[PDB]
Order: sequence, then structure tokens, then C-alpha cells
Amino acid sequence: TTALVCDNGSGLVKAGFAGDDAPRAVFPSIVGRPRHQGVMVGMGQKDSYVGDEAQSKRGILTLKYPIEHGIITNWDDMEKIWHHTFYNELRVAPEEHPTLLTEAPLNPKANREKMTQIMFETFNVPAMYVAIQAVLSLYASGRTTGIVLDSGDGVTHNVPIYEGYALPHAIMRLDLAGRDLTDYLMKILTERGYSFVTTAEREIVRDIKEKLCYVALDFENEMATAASSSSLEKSYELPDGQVITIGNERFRCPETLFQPSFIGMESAGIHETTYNSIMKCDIDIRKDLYANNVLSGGTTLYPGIADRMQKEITALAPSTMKIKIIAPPERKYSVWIGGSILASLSTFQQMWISKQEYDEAGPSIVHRKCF
Amino acid sequence: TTALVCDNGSGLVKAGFAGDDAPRAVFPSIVGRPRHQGVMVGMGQKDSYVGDEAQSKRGILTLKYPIEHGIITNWDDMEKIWHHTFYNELRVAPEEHPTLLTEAPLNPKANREKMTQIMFETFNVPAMYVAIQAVLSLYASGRTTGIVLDSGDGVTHNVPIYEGYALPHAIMRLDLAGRDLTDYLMKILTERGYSFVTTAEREIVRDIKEKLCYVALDFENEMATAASSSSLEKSYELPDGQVITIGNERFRCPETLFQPSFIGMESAGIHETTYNSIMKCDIDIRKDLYANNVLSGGTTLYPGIADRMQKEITALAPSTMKIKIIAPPERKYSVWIGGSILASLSTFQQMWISKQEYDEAGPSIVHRKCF
Amino acid sequence: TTALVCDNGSGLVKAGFAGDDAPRAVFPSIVGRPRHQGVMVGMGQKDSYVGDEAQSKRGILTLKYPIEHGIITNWDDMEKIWHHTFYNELRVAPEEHPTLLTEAPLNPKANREKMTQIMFETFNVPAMYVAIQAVLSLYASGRTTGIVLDSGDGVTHNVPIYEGYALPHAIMRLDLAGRDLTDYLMKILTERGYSFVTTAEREIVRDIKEKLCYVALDFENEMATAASSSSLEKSYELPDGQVITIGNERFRCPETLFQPSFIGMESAGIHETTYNSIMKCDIDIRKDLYANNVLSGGTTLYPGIADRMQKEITALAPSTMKIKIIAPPERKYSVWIGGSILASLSTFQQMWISKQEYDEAGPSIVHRKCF
Amino acid sequence: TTALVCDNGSGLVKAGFAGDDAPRAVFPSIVGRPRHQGVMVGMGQKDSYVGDEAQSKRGILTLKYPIEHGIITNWDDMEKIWHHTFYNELRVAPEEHPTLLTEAPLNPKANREKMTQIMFETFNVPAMYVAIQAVLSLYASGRTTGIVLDSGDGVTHNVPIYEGYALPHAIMRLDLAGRDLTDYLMKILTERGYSFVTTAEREIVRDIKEKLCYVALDFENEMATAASSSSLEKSYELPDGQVITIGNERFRCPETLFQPSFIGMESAGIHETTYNSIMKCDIDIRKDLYANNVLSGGTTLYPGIADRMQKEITALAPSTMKIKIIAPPERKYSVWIGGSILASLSTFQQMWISKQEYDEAGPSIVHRKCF
Ligand SMILES: Nc1ncnc2c1ncn2[C@@H]1O[C@H](COP(=O)(O)OP(=O)(O)O)[C@@H](O)[C@H]1O
Ligand SMILES: Nc1ncnc2c1ncn2[C@@H]1O[C@H](COP(=O)(O)OP(=O)(O)O)[C@@H](O)[C@H]1O
Ligand SMILES: Nc1ncnc2c1ncn2[C@@H]1O[C@H](COP(=O)(O)OP(=O)(O)O)[C@@H](O)[C@H]1O
Ligand SMILES: Nc1ncnc2c1ncn2[C@@H]1O[C@H](COP(=O)(O)OP(=O)(O)O)[C@@H](O)[C@H]1O
Ligand SMILES: [Mg+2]
Ligand SMILES: [Mg+2]
Ligand SMILES: [Mg+2]
Ligand SMILES: [Mg+2]
Repeated sequence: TTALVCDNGSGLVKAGFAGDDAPRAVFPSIVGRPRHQGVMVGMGQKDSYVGDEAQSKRGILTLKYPIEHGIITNWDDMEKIWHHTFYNELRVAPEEHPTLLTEAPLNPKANREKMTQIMFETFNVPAMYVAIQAVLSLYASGRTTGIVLDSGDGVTHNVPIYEGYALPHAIMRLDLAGRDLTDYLMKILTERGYSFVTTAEREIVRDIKEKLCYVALDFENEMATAASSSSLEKSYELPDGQVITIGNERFRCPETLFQPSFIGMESAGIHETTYNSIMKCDIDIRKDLYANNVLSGGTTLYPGIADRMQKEITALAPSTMKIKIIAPPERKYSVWIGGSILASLSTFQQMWISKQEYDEAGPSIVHRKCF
Repeated sequence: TTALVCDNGSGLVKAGFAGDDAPRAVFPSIVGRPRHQGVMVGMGQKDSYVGDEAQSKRGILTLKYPIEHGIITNWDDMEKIWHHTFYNELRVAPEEHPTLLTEAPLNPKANREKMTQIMFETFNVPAMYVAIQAVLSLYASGRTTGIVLDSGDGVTHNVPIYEGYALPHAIMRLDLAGRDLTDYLMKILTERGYSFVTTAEREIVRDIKEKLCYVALDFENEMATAASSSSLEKSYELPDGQVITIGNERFRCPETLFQPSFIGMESAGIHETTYNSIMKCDIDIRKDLYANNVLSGGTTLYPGIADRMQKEITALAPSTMKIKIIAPPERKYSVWIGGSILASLSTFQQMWISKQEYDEAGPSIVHRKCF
Repeated sequence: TTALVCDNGSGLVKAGFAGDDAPRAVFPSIVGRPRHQGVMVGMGQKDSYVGDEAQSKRGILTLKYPIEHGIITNWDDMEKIWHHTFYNELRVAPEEHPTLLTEAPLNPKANREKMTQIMFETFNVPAMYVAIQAVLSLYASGRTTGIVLDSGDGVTHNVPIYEGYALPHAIMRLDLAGRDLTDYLMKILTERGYSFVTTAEREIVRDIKEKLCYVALDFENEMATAASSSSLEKSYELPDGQVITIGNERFRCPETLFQPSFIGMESAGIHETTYNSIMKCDIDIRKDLYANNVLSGGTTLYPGIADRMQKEITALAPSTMKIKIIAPPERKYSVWIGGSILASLSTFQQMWISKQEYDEAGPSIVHRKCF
Repeated sequence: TTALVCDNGSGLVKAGFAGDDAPRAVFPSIVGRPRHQGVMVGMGQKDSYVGDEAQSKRGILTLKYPIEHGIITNWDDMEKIWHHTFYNELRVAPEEHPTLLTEAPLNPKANREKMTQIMFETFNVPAMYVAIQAVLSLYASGRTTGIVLDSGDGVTHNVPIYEGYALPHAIMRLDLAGRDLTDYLMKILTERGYSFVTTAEREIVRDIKEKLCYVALDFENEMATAASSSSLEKSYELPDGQVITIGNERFRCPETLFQPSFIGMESAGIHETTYNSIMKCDIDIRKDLYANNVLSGGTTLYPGIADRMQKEITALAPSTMKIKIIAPPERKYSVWIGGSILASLSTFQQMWISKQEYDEAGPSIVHRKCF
């Protein structure tokens, strides 16, 4: 049987087999095109690079992302990425391999339908399925009750689950994600004298964010300590040299999550969004939801995000009850792990969308089957 | 022999064996159905919960009561409750166990007939019986003369008995019960800012009534003290927190029993209903009926109901004689205790309705046997 | 001269002029009071409705009857009814109009005295009279000998008259009347599932009795036919719909007259009460009393009451003589007709109670004049 | 005298003089605050805009509503709105002008008391009054009997009135209103690709609802026609362009009124809520209530709401009687019209709450005067 699991995401692709411990193929979802003249002969060089190949040669080509905010915008580029992760990296023939895909909540309906057409016609898979990302995150932890805040690169969303029952009317979606955090870092870096405008230079700024930035417990008095002393500065070495220094911008970029007014959005922070979802549910189920808060998604991997979230939540909730933010140690590959577990149960082998059903019903079978 | 005793009631089920001191199984009579979508797999969750299981998971399912005002309205749900109290809780086989059932006065005749069909065919009991609830309340106290006011959750009724002879023409029945008291509390709680509309939130309001409400000796001057001082307020903590305060609504809900015009009914209070029953009997037996007033039924467990009833009764009766309201200390499990006593006498072993009689005569044997 | 005739009765008022054929004003004796809040303005609505007006608006107000069992209990309400039948309906000035009133046998003496005070002082009638109801029933039929059984809504009474001479020691009075028949119908209607408890819903039950109920010749074998076949059922449509079905309760309510043990009274039926009165008279006058039995009063208008009475009477009397129950075709307005005849004879114009006699003697002149 | 009439409502303010035909001032109840930096000088721009001014400049400021679900939550903002409708729009001095206010049923008591304090102290009105909104709706139609369903933007409520008498125990209140309908439209619009998250973009979605949405007679077969053909689609032009298309969402948003499970509420629809109120009244008054159903309130202005309500009501009521939903042509300004009529009668000039009474008694005089 050997079912396949694929996590498209936005900016990172995780692929592997069902029943394993970790994905066997991780690579960025980027397609590049040459930019310059192209002199000399006998080189035999390709016209487009996809995956980790584009990262190595990013100095002469332009990076482009097909998926954005969860929705796929370039369908011609996505067929190139799926071909790369099936024949070149996994080295498998999809003709005898059911696949599992993931999808964010509150997405256009046409997004699901087009994914089914490509897999069932271009690749000719025998079966396929589509599942919500945040539901699979609860399978990895071996739990049944709790509220999951899954923040990635495209979109962060919230959904409460109580004893295997979802509440579709208490689901909140917010655009703020890790991609908008990188752009804010680029803007506030110009006040020190550094300019980063090329699309190939957006990777330089992203790597700085992943290594230096951190979340401060308190914002008012942290800016006071950084204003006087210089003990909060670290150095980064660019690829060609010219080391740089980072001061109070180190803890200012992640703060946008709790104060989304730094870019201009009117929505509330992630600490108030998750409180409104809890108060939208029933009265007697809120007690179990407070003590089962789950964190998932790489943008929730900042040093100190678990203690800051706890401090703000207890300021709103009544003081009688106990609030504990359950942040596991491996939060980035939590969705994939849940997908592998789900695709191995004996009771799940009846909900596959077969080829016969698609031929008789058409692409509209997804909404009647998947969710 | 080991006869069985069951008290269906309305909202609470008492079951046990004959010859014991207390019922061994007490649980609400509630059947619940899931309401929400139901995501995830491998849970193996049931489609309906009955009894104490529904109370634990009441936050996602809907509560429904089959019995109402004494009459059973959902016969499909009642067979589910009887199955729960025979195999799951009592853990007994009804094939070799006679059972005893209770019934309120002035009920539709078809109610008795359908109960006999289910027990004698679905469960195949060897014998069965049906008795009036208020008659059994006199067995518990070891008395022979007196007037019994049995107020429960569905219906309150009155019946006088003098030296082992009943007076069927002096029996009064009034709908006002504990279920209508909870609904009135919900309506008058909105004037302070609290909203309780979900059927799962009716249990929250009921628990407040069972812990805080009390009966005031006088109504006119009690409202004057509560209007000026704030020494009559208590606090209640909701399951999620947000403690609340109760003022003069504390003693206003139980007052509806004595003044049924608060909801809109035209009938008189319980103090005047029991006086009319006494005056409907013979002249020379009224003296023994005045001094043998008996209270039974949980809704007669309010703090102060015994002194208030005495004050109103002596205002109508002549001042020569003595009026004493005999309110025992355990009034909730008084009917069950009387049923256990009755099902153990050697002289009662001849009035069982046998299987042979039912086959020859049919379901109409009850009216010719029971009452 | 134009004397006036008024028949107070109990539950129905008959008024008119002397010398006519039928009463010109018939309306119930009911006074109603508003029950609900009473929102809005500019309506100009009264605080009390009396007569046929209360029947139209009975859905928001409470019905109350002043006269009961023959005796008047609410003297303030009776002055309201008398004012309605003199100025509003008859449209006459009582200052120049002698009036005639009726009274049941064996009544408190204070009942007669208070009626004389009100008429002679509040209304200032020039003359008045009080007569026994059952004596006037013999004037309508143009007879001189016979025994009259007058059953109405308040009380049924018996009195034998032989050739213009009454026998005061052979007069029997029984409370059982049409008002107790309606209450019994309400109680036995609950065994089918219908509840009628509001005082405004007592009119619904009364109308069912006047249209469907009938008297059965034999009771033992009639219950056998109704137990097997369903050919004895009729349908009634309530004002809002929800039609109902009546089975063996159709002929059970009127049976209470012959078997007064259904409510709990110890007295004998109307067939045995009228036999005891005959045997209480002299031996040689019984022959003419047997063949001159007269029926009067609306509660004697049930279909089949004349044949049932004959069957029971001949079972007690000797078989030699002939028994014939003379039931006329218009038995409801028989008392009024007799009153009109009496108030027109030239020999009756000397027994009026004048204003001069009342002033000199006082209210005690009635007992010395009327009976 | 020239009494003043004000209808606060929730989201729309109607003001005018007593004795006219239409309100002279209609404007939204919205207070806005600047959001952005605010460069340049010499502009002289205000710090807060209230009324129609905020709608024009809504692109840079944030809209906020003080009144919500009937209860006022921001008392500082309400004093700003009342000042705007007295000096800026009506251009009147409230020192010599009695005012009339409206209030929804089943509201916190403190809501009425605080309104009296502000008017009698800050504005110094000589007299004032508070009336129920649904009672005034019957004055406009010139009727005395009927059941009124008043659905607005904050809360829909029901109350039956029979011949100028209200039934307080048959009053039902349901939160579902027009504000929850707009939020549902925003959520289901994301499935086509349109995002509307800014509070200033909630006005864009509301305008779409007021122009395109309609109620379908049947829901099951209407979704079948929209699934196959494309004849049920209309186009809307956004302020900057980018026209959009609406398909089956056109008739899905108003359907929430009849099926409140689309959001997650457990209560029944408006067709079943109004049927339960009728069955809660007396038996003989239901006939006049069925034929006098009155519609009022802008959310009852959807194309086809009158025919759909009739179809569902006759499915529950008995088939004998006639049901007619009396939906007038101008249902939005029905409450104001009734208030103008009431404040002009000569008999109403005695129920004003004077300044002298307030000084002697205090703010608690309202409950003893108004309702
Ligand atoms: N150690 C880290 N600290 C902070 N942010 C991180 C870290 N690792 C990854 N990220 C952020 O997480 C994002 C990747 O999220 P990912 O789990 O791939 O979501 P998706 O699968 O939906 O693309 C990147 O944009 C990156 O900015
Ligand atoms: N301590 C108490 N004080 C006041 N009311 C009570 C108390 N305990 C129970 N009740 C009321 O009594 C009702 C239960 O009555 P119950 O004895 O179960 O009658 P039945 O057996 O006919 O259901 C409940 O509705 C509850 O409101
Ligand atoms: N057609 C009928 N069949 C049976 N009973 C009737 C009929 N008409 C009237 N009655 C009964 O007769 C009573 C009216 O009696 P009525 O002649 O008014 O006596 P009174 O004048 O003393 O009130 C009512 O209570 C009603 O129940
Ligand atoms: N033509 C229309 N069709 C449908 N809904 C409407 C229409 N006009 C107004 N509404 C709705 O009615 C609401 C306004 O109700 P309103 O009469 O102002 O009540 P209130 O005075 O209590 O605010 C708005 O929220 C709007 O959604
Ligand atoms: Mg992710
Ligand atoms: Mg009980
Ligand atoms: Mg009569
Ligand atoms: Mg309105």
C-alpha cells in the first residue's frame, strides 16, 4: 500500500512515506529564471531551476513563490514543483501510491477542486485525500481535546476541538505570518544604513531573523535597557564579509505578532485572537480548553514565545483557573507527523477518494467527501 | 424472590432492591444527541448518551426529557432509559425479578397500558405492579391517617387518607412544579444582565436554585429590607469563572408556589389547595386530618417551607384546633422507602399481576387490578 | 299597570313584561374583572363587564357567579346585575312597575329579607312579590294536581300539590344540579388527555355537555356495546381547532343524577327521591299523584330522561296502577310563563306588597305576606 | 408644547417633532477616531467624528457602535450622539421640550435608570417618558389586537396584545438580528476569493446585503436550480471598481433567520418562535391572534419574507382557521410614527415624568412610572 504524505505549505515542502518518523525530503518551494545575457557555449544549462538548485545559483536568477497566503496563484509553476518531489527527490512512481494533502481553513473552493484534477489526471494516482493542517497537529501529540494555534509562513489560523468534535463557528484566520515579519525587518534595517532590495537578498534577511531575533517578556522596559547599555547586540557575517550589528531591532520584529499595528493592520494580536475563540465556545467546555493550548508551526519557534503568551492570556482570563501553554520541543514537523499517523489506521482505509468515484461524479466530489 | 423497585419520576430515576434502606442507583433521566460536526478518526464514539454520561459531555450535545408533567411523551427514549437501569447500573437480569412502578393520580389511561406492554414483552418480567406515589409516602412514615402533599419536578398532587380509606373525590392536582420554578428564575435573571438560553445552560440555573433559594416567612417586609441593605446577597461561581451576585431574586422564585399569578396561572397556591381538600371531606374526620399533614418530594426541601405553610393554614382554619405540618428530615427518598416496605409484606404476595393473567386478558387487566 | 316578571335563577336571567308569551331578555348572570396588565392608551375600557359582554371577552377576564345553590353570596355583584336588566336591556324605569321574583324552597330567611330592602329602597318599586319556583310551573301547564320535579343549575327540589293544596312536609331538596354535572365532566375528561382548568374554560366544557351528552336507558349493557364497537363517538371542534373525540363519557355524566355516589354524596337518585315524596302523602291521594308527574327545568332536557324515569318508577310502585311522566316540549321557560299568567289575574291584584306596608312594618312583612 | 420623539435603536437614529408625518433627522449612530499619523498644518481637523460625517471619512478612521444587542455599553459615546441630534441636526434647545424614548423588552434595569439621569441633569428636560418599541408599532396601524414581530439590527422580540391588554408571560426575545446576518455574509464571501476584514469594510458588505439578498420560498429546490444554471447571479461594483459576482449566497444569508443553526445557536427560527407565543396564550383568544400578525422593523424588508412566513405558519396551525401575515408597505419608520401619535393625545398629558417627581423620588421613579 505504502501511502504517500505531502505537505505543500508555503515556502517549504515536506514529503515522505506513511509510517515513518521524519520526512525524507525537505526543500524550499522556489522556481527561478535566468536574468542575464548568457555568454559562452557547450555549457548545456537549463532554462529554469526549482528547489534547492535555485538557492545555490540565486545570484544570477530571480526567485518566485507560486503559493501565497495559502492560495496557489501560479498553477503552471506548481506542476513543476510536484514533478520535482515525485521523480527527482522521492524517486517513486505515483501510479501505485495514494497521496495525502493538506489545506488551510477558510480558503476559496476552487483551490481544492483544481488540486484534485491535476493529481487524478496528470499523475494518475489511485486515491487521494485532503485534510486540514491544524486537525493533523492534534494527532501528533496523541490528544483529543485542545485549541491549536498553527502559525507558519503564509497564514496563522485557530480552531478549537473538544473530545473529537470541532466548532466551525469559532475558527479565526489572520494573514499576519512569517513572510510579513521578514519584510518589516528589511524596512527597519534601513535606519542603520543597510539596503536589501533584491529578491535574492530577501534570503539574507530571512537567515538573520532565524538566528538572532527573539521575543521579549516586556516591551516598555526592554527598550530602556537597550537605549543605555550595549549588551544586547550581536554580529552577523554577510557572505562576502562586511559584518553588521543588530541592536534593538533584534526583539522588535517578532513583536509585530502581538502588536499588528506596526504594519497598519487593524486586527488584534495573537494573544487576543485566541482568547476570543475560547469565549466563542460553550460555557462549560472553556475550562478544558484553557489548559490544553497547543503550539505548532515554525513561526512559533522564537526563543521566549511560550512565556510571553502565558503572561498575556492570564491577564484576560479569570484568576481562579489554571492556564498552561503546552509548547512541544519539535513544533515545525508536527503536521507531517500527524498525517503519517492518520494514513496508517485500519479505520481510515475506507475514506479514500477512489478513481472510480472521481470519474462518475467529477471534481465536485471533494466538498462532498473531504470536509 | 428479590423484588425490584423503580421510581421513574420526572427528571430523576431511583432504582434498587426490595428490603434495603436506600436506592442503589440514582441518575437523571436525560438522553443526549451530538450537535456538532465530529472531526477526527479512531475515537469510536457513540451516537447517544443516556444518564450521568450526558451530564459530563453536555457541552456538545442537547439534553432532552421524555417524561413531562407525569405523562410520557417519547416512548422510544424511555425504552433506552429502562435498559440502562437494568443491565448497566443495577447489573441484573429482569427475567427472574418482579418489578414495582409508580404513577401519579389523574393520568391518561393509555399511559398505564403502554407501560405494561413493554415490561411484559420486551423485558419478560414474571410479575409487575403499579402504585400511586402519594399512597407509598404514608408507608414510609409508619402512619395510617393523614393528608400528603407530594410536590416533585413534574406535578404536585394532594390526597387525604383516613384509617386506610382514600377519598377519590377530594384529590387535587396542580401543574406548578419544580420545572416551572427554574424557568421563572431564568427569566428574572435577565434583569441583572445574565443570559441563560441554551438547554445545557438550564442545568446551571437549576444548581443555583438548589443552593441559594429559600422561602421567606413574610413577603411584604422582606422586600423592604432587601431594598435598603445589602446583607441578603450571595455569590455563585460559574464553571468558567465570572462569579455572579443574587439579591432579592433569592426568595422570589420559591414564592411562585404560594402566588401562582407570577407566571399567569389562575389557580390558588399550595396553602389554599390543601385547605379546600380538607373541607371537601366529612365533618368529623377533619380534626385528625389537620394534625397529620405530611410533606414529601424534593421541591418541599426549601429552607423555611414548613413554617410558612403553618402560618397560612391557621389563618383559614378555626382557632380552636391545633395545626402541625409534620415535615420529616429525609423527604426526597420517601416514596422509594414506602415501595420497598410494601413489596416485602407476606400479604402483598397475592396481588402481583402474573404473566398468565396478562396473556389471557391483555393490557386492560391493569385498570381491573391496579387501582 | 304593566307588571314586570324577573327570574333570577342561578346562571341564567329571564326578564320580560307580564302578559306576553316569551321573556324578552335572556343573558347569563356573570360578572368579570380584568386580569392582565392593560397596556396602550385612549381605549377608554371599563373596569367590569356584566352579562353577555363578559362572555365575548372571557379570554382576558375572570368569570364569577354571585348566586350559588340558590342562596346569594355576593350582594354587591347582584345590585350590578339588577341594574343591567332594568336600564340597559329592558330599557324601563322601575319607579312605575311592580315586579315579581322567584325563590327556591327551604332557603335561609335572611335571603328573602335582603331582596325586599334593595328593591324598595334602591329601586323604589311601588309593589313587589316573591313566589316559589315550582308552584309557578303548574300554572303554565293549566293544571291543579300533580308533583313537580324542577331541576335547574343550582338546586333540584320536589313538591306535591293536590287540588290547590300544598303538602309542606313532603318537600325534598337535593343539591345535585347541573353545575355539579359540568365539574364531573371536567374530571373524567382528563383520562383521555384533555385539560380544562381555567374558569373561562368551564364554558367550553359546558357547551360540550349541552350538545353531546344523553341519558341511556340501561347502564350495564350500554357500557358493553361502547367497549367493543366505536359507533358511539362524536367529534367536537374547539374554538382554535384541535377537534376532540368523546366515547363512553357521553352517557356517563348525566348518569350521576340517578347514581349520586359517583361524586361521593350519600343521598339517593332523583327516581327514588320522588318516590319517597309520594309515599309521604296520604293514602287515597297517591293515585292522582302517580299519573300527573311534571318535568321542568333545563337539566331535565337531556335526550331520553323521560323514558328512563318511567322505567325506574314503575319498578317501585305497585303494578296495578298507571305511571305516566308528563314531559312537555318547552321545559326551560315554564317558570317564567307561569309567573306571567299569575301576575295578570284580577284576583291577584290584592296580594301585592305595597310601599305603605313596608314602611310601617319593615322587612319582616315578607314572611307574614309571601308564604 | 411641541414634544420631541427620539428612537435610539441600534445603528440608526430617528428624531423629529411630535405631530408630524416623518422623522426629520435620520443618521447612523457611529463615532469614529483617527487612526494614522496626521501630517501637515493649518487644517484645524477635529479629534472625533459622529454621525454622517464619519461615513464620509471612514477610510482613515475606525467605526465604533456604543449600543449593542439593545443595551448601551459606552456611556461616554452616547452623550456625544445625543448632543449631535439636539443642537447640530434638530437645532433646538431641550430646555423647553419634553422627549419620548424607546426601550426593548427584557433589558437590564440599570439601562433605564442611567438614561433618566442624563436627560434630567445634563440636558435639563422638563419631562420625559420611556415606552416599549413593539407597543408603539400597533399605534401606527390603528389597531388594538394582534401579535407584533419587531426585528431590527440589535434584537428581535415578540409580544401579543389582545384588545389593549398585554401578556407579559408570552414575550419571547431572540438575539439573532441584522448585525449577525452581515457577519455571516462576510464569512461565506471568502469562499469565492473576496476578503473583507476592516471595520470600515463592514459597510461595503452591508450595502450588498441591502440591495441583492432575498428570501427564497423553498430552500431545497432553489439550491438545485442555482447549481445548474447561472440565471441567479447579479453584479456589484465596489467603490474603486473590481466588480464582483454573487451566486447562491444571495438567498443563503437571509435563510439564517429561519435556520439559526448556521451560526451555531440552538434556538428555533422566527416562524416557530411566533407559534410558541400564540400557543402560550389563552385558548379562545388564539383565533384573533392568528389573523392579526403584524410585521415591523427593517430586517423584515427582504423581498419575499411575507409569503415564506405564511407557508411555515399554516404548516403548524390547524387547517380550519385562516392565517394572514399583515405586512404593511412602510415597515422601517413604524415605531416612530406610533410614538408621534401617542405623544399628541390629550389623555397622555398626565403620564409625563416631571422634574419635581424626579427630585423627590430619584432615578427609581421610572420602574414605578414607565412600565
Ligand atoms: N528557528 C526558527 N525561528 C524562527 N522562525 C523560523 C525558524 N525556522 C523557520 N522559521 C520560519 O517558519 C517559516 C516556515 O514555516 P513552514 O513550517 O515551512 O510553514 P509552511 O509549511 O506552511 O510553509 C519560515 O518562513 C521561517 O521564517
Ligand atoms: N435541596 C433542594 N432544594 C430545593 N429543590 C430541590 C432540592 N433537591 C432537589 N430539588 C428539586 O426537586 C426536583 C427533583 O424531584 P424528584 O424527587 O426527582 O421528583 P421525580 O422523582 O418525580 O422526578 C428537581 O427538579 C429539583 O429542582
Ligand atoms: N339543551 C340542554 N341540555 C342539557 N342541559 C341544559 C340544556 N340547556 C340548558 N341546560 C342546563 O340548564 C342549566 C340552566 O338552567 P336554568 O333554567 O337557567 O336554571 P336557573 O334559571 O335556576 O339558572 C345550565 O346550567 C345548563 O347546564
Ligand atoms: N431594504 C432593506 N433590506 C434589508 N435589510 C435592511 C433594509 N434596510 C435596512 N435594513 C437592515 O435594518 C437594519 C436597521 O434597522 P433599524 O430600523 O435602524 O433598527 P434600530 O432602529 O433598532 O437600529 C440595518 O442593520 C439593515 O441591515
Ligand atoms: Mg505549517
Ligand atoms: Mg416524587
Ligand atoms: Mg329553573
Ligand atoms: Mg426598530
